This record gives sequence, C-alpha cells and structure tokens, in this order.
Amino acid sequence: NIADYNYKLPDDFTGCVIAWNSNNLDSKVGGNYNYLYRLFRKSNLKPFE
Amino acid sequence: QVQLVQSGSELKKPGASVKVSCKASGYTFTDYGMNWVRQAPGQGLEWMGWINTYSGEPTYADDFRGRFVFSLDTSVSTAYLQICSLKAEDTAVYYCARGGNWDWYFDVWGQGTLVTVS
Amino acid sequence: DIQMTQSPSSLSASVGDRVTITCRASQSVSNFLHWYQQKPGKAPKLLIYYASQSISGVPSRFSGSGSGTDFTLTISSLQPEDFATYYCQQSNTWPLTFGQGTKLEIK
Repeated sequence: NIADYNYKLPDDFTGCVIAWNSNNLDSKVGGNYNYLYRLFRKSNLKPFE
Repeated sequence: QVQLVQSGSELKKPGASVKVSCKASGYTFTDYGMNWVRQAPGQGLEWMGWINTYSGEPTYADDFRGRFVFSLDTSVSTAYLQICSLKAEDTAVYYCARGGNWDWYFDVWGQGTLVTVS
Repeated sequence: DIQMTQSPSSLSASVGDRVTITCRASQSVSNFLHWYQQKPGKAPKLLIYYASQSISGVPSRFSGSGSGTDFTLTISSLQPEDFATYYCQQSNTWPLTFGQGTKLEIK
C-alpha cells in the first residue's frame, strides 16, 4: 500500500531512509486526524510522484 | 469562564524542593498540552517543556534537562511543577500555559509564583 | 534558534493616532506568527493569531497583516490605557522564541 499507492522508492534508490518513531509529538489523545493516507487508488505510483 | 489559578509566593532555602500548583477549570483538560515558561526579572520568557494530559510524560527543553520534574495528577485537572534543588540563580517567576499539540501557541495566563530565593 | 527581533525598541505615541510596529525573523516563519500584549504586573493574552486572523472577544481597534519575514499589526485607534510591552511569537521551528519587546509610552 505505502509503496504502490502512496510514495514509491525507486528500484536503484541511493539514499538514506532516516526516520524516527515519535509518540510524544504527533499523537493526540482522541486521535490526530490531520495525518492522512490512501488505501484505494487505480494506479501504481512511479517513484518521486 | 476559563482561568488557571496558581500557588502563593514561595520563599525557601537554596537547596530545598517545593511544588507549585496550576489548577485547570472550564475546558477539556485532556485535549490540549500543558506548557510551562519561566521569566527572570532581568530577562524574558523562556520555554521550558510540556506534558501530555493522559500519559504524563515529562519532556523538557534542551537547556534545562536536569533537576526540573513535572508531575501530573489526572482527573482533578491539576498540573503541578516540582522544582528540586533550587540555586541562587533561580529567583524567577513561573507561568502556566495551555499550549496544544496541534496549534502550539502559548497564550500565557498565569498570576505568577514569586519564587524568591536567598 | 530563531533570532527574533523587533524595531523600534522604545517609541512614543499620543491619543488616537495610528501606530505601526514591525517585527522581523531571521528564518522564514511565513504564515505562523502570534502577537501578544503584556501590561506590567499582568499576564499576557492573545491578540492576533497566525498573523492575519483575530480572536473573538478582543476589542477590534487593531488588525494584523504580513508574510515572509516581515510582520506587523496596525493599531488604528490607540487609547492611553494600553502602555504595554508587545510581543511576537512564531510557530514554525523548535525551540519557541519570543521577542524582546516594544514598550509604548505616553508623552
């Protein structure tokens, strides 16, 4: 889902995948509904789209 | 009406540990954050850290990472700060602030705990 | 880390005039800045949030505008009972930085 219909990294990707798992900042008690994603999409996304 | 009462003017030794109060009323206490700022009389406001209102984790600012401890007591809407091992340079007031996780503006209303140390 | 400055430091004003105070940021805070007012011996209160919009429940003698690194508000009708130290507050990057202050004084 995250690869095909959200944001694709290329097959010959040269770069670092720097990411931290934060629970203090981006979590609201009741739900941060601002952050959003897609489940259904009729096209597999090419990289950097 | 939303207002945040505070404790009286503390006056203790350089080396004791006291606990100021910030009691909340009127709004949803579990919605927003509970930031704290301090103000020296020869200086201005400095952001010093916030706490989440359901877990109570005390994340601090990058400058004062040490002796300061926030303690949350839920379902009473009290937001106590616990300063420990006071020094001679800590003769500053401490203001209470409601600053949420999404909007992050302070709006400091707080009467001012006159922490005089000698 | 934002060196947040404001000019002029101490300016005077009279009754019912149109004053303009500006406040400048080193880095881009493009649409997130808040304006505060602080009387001596009194806790502050929000005036203008996000540099354009205003809170309900404030006297609307003033309005705010600005983007980029240049931010201001214009008090279109000043009254002598203000005499207060005005503060800016951005909302873009940690740590959160205030301004030094523009204290208004009567002649």
